Amino acid sequence: SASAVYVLDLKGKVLICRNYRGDVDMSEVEHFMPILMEKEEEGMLSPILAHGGVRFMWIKHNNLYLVATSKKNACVSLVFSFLYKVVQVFSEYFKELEEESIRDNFVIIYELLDELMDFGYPQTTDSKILQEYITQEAPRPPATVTNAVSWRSEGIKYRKNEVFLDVIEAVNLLVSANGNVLRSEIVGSIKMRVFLSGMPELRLGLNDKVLFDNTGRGKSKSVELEDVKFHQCVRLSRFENDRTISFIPPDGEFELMSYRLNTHVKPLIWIESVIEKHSHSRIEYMVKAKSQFKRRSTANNVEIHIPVPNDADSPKFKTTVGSVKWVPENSEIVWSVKSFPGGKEYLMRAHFGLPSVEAEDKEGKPPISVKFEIPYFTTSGIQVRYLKIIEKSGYQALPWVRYITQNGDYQLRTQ
Amino acid sequence: DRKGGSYSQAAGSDSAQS
Amino acid sequence: EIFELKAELNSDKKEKKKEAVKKVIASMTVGKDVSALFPDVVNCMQTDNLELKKLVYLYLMNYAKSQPDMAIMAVNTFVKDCEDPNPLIRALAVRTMGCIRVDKITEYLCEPLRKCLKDEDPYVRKTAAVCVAKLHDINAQLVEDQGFLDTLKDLISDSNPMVVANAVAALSEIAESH
Amino acid sequence: GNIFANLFKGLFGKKEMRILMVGLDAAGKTTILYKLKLGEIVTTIPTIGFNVETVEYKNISFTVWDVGGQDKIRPLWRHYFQNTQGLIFVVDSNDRERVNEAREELMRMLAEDELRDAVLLVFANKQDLPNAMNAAEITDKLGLHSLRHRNWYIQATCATSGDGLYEGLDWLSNQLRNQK
Amino acid sequence: GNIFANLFKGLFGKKEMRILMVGLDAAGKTTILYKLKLGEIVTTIPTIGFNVETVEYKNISFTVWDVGGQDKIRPLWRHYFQNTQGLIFVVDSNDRERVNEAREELMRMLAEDELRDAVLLVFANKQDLPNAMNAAEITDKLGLHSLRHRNWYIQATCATSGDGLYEGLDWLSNQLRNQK
Ligand SMILES: Nc1nc2c(ncn2[C@@H]2O[C@H](COP(=O)(O)OP(=O)(O)OP(=O)(O)O)[C@@H](O)[C@H]2O)c(=O)[nH]1
Ligand SMILES: Nc1nc2c(ncn2[C@@H]2O[C@H](COP(=O)(O)OP(=O)(O)OP(=O)(O)O)[C@@H](O)[C@H]2O)c(=O)[nH]1
Ligand SMILES: [Mg+2]
Ligand SMILES: [Mg+2]
Repeated sequence: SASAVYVLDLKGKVLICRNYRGDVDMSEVEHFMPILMEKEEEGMLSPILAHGGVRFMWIKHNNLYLVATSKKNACVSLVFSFLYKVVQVFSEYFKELEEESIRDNFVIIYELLDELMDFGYPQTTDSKILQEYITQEAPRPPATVTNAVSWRSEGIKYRKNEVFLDVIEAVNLLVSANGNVLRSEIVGSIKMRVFLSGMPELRLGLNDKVLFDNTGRGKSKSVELEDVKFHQCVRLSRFENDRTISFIPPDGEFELMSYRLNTHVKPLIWIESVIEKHSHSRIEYMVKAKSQFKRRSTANNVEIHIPVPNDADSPKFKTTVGSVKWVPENSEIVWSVKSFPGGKEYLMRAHFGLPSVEAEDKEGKPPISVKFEIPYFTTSGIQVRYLKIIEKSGYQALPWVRYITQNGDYQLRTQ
Repeated sequence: DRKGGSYSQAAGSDSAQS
Repeated sequence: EIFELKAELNSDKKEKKKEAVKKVIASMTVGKDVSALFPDVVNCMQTDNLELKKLVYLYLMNYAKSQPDMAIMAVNTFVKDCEDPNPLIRALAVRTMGCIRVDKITEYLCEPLRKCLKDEDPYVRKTAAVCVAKLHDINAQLVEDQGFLDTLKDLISDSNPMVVANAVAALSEIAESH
Repeated sequence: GNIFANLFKGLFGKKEMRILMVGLDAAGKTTILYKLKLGEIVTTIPTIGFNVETVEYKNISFTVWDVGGQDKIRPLWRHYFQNTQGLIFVVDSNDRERVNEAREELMRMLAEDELRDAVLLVFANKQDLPNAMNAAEITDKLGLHSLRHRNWYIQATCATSGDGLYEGLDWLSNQLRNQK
Repeated sequence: GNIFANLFKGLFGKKEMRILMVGLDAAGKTTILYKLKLGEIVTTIPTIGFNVETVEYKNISFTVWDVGGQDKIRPLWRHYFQNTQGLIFVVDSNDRERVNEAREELMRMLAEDELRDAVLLVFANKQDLPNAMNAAEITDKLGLHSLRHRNWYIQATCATSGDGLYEGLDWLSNQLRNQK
């Protein structure tokens, strides 16, 4: 129940404001900047502010914080969802999120803001559907918004029917400084770029453990996805009944399902690092990386971030494979490896100086983060079984899908 | 080709499950 | 500046009228109190181009409480726009009518709201459902007298699931303050 | 400078002109405007705001701005006095009690120094009932001959029939245009 | 003679074929025909007469003649047996008492010597309730294997969903067309 959604700037200037209910005066935005400064300077800064009887709940974007005023006990989750939808719509319409487009695309921005939410209740949020009613360069609204199918515009015709899938894996490992991994979860990401003619009803079928058990094939490699988050086009009832993944794919790239299950296997990369930091004299980095992944897979663009001293200077790197560069902006040693064959072992011996005078305050121990991304590797073992592309007219589809394995929250706790 | 794994064609359904 | 803008807005050329409307919108968005020119933009209201109509409606909504007396010259335009064949124009007019924070203007808008309550267009139905809730929030007594509760109750039992959801949300908001 | 383009435009017709539509509420103003623009008796609710339209006749685009006769809208006619070239007043002979009010309003509107180039245009509206007077009794009652430096023309038009509209348009064109 | 035109027509597709739509009343025949032609579940009143439509798929114009299951219209199916090339029967597994009547009607229609080239086409209609049987229990009850010199194919289609319609169309095309 937001009262007025406004877009601010980095200097406190409101780039654009659009009141929806008017229950909050527009002058209350002036106290938002001082309130945010006080909260940040006292550690009380939060995404949801409070200017007396009016709360300013908003998030910070690339260049501005979208503050949406509210007065009643409105759904903060609803406000956050509306803000996320607005950010996605702006990103779809404008390739960049900065003040350069706010002051240049106001004509279409105002129309989009007026059409998106009325009286604090959003009604239309599909960027592809919204692009047919509001343009920056007006006919009747499309029937898709009024119709039940608001994610598949009718009348789409293409020369070919090719759908590109992307099974993106995120290897997140929370390894403590003692050497034990605490948070080791892998979240699947099935992003598909459907480009066909018409409104096909996709019939997704994979090697799920639950599906195999129900059908009686619970003996082969089946993915035990703890959480499966279907998209809007996917029918929740069909999945709830017999794990039937039936949905109408949209035109473009979108996320259909997002698997998320815990991981109990060995890490793909094992890093053994040592810290021979002398007391204001020198420092040693005996870092050894062991690739526990399969030898048939190669981790393209391996970036193991090793946090070096903040005041360290005159560093020397004695490694084996991969480019080692120290970034003063990040204050860490970037163990950059182009191609890392599975089972490879890289040994590094760091040596950097340190000032004699001790630092005034402690800087902490940032964790070591690996940026390995090995494509064509399905760690979870989940394989797509079939994709029932059915169209009323009748056509032969050519679906495609690729599996990409990367490291997510794969950080290693420092000692 | 494409970085991150070459795209592979997908099936239509579980032919072995009827 | 102000005189030049007024002269441009009082011209018969649509090319200069669009530029003047854009400049007025930018000045208000740039932080310029353009409420003194609200009566001047009132004359350039009934326009065939939808691009200028949206800007005029936004300026009137943002310049409604500041000059309620000068807003008495828009009821006829809203009534005329409430019957446009294009569903988008009708929806925009309904949204602007409910966004106008005028006590003496909501009284004359009861008839257009009643006409648009049974609109066949789902977008028009949603716009009417939002406008009824806005009028009830602005004036509960006027909404109760207009008897829009019965129409809202039957809205949930009609087609257009988006319109049904909008009507349910409006009814929940009305009952929340009830 | 060169005025070849202006001469070429005038060879086939370039002048458009303007017009105003004022009068009391329920005086046939909206119906008269609908008949002039469309050609049918369109039934409309009282003009809460105003109506703006244009008439294309004799190669002149006669833009008409209908103004209601509401009490709160009577003093709002000064907004249309800016950038206005014509003025047409529609009389209501079927309202004996409102005749004095209409005459007073016409005198008040004609007592403005900014509205001086707008010639008088008296329209005999409601020319369908036996109680309507002639084209001189109404003028004599209103004293249209006492308007110094004012070019007034009395024309009677029947809302149901539409007779005399062509004559009024021709008279307005002859007053506005001083060419062949 | 020359058959160059026929070969040219066949190079891009010339065969169209025909089809029939028979079954008991309220058996999903009209809804099935609407889904095949349009692709939506259209609600229609009981078929007092008959429905004739065509389906364009795989370069073959599958003309479908829907026939109701009325008692007075059951003996009227002999009119459609003339100049008929296909025959599709829609079963009603949700009517246990009407299953025997449907089987008797199918036997009576299949006991005609003129309707011999029309292959059997069993459609498992009403595939949305738990009371519906499998694709073999209905066939076993109807004894479709006892039809000598009859090419029958059992296909289950859900009226609400529409699954299996493509498979049935492909099977019908493969039975009618004996080419690549
Ligand atoms: N039947 C009939 N009615 C007429 C005639 N002339 C004028 N009227 C009355 O005049 C009214 C015309 O109103 P509109 O056409 O809406 O325009 P208006 O005269 O400006 O009235 P307002 O909108 O209230 O200012 C009608 O309601 C009629 O009752 C006529 O010749 N015949
Ligand atoms: N809800 C639902 N009803 C079905 C389904 N399949 C068949 N029906 C019933 O079957 C009837 C179909 O009737 P029609 O579409 O008009 O055509 P028909 O089957 O030939 O019926 P008649 O016209 O009487 O001969 C509907 O009225 C439904 O009640 C289904 O899958 N879901
Ligand atoms: Mg009128
Ligand atoms: Mg039927």
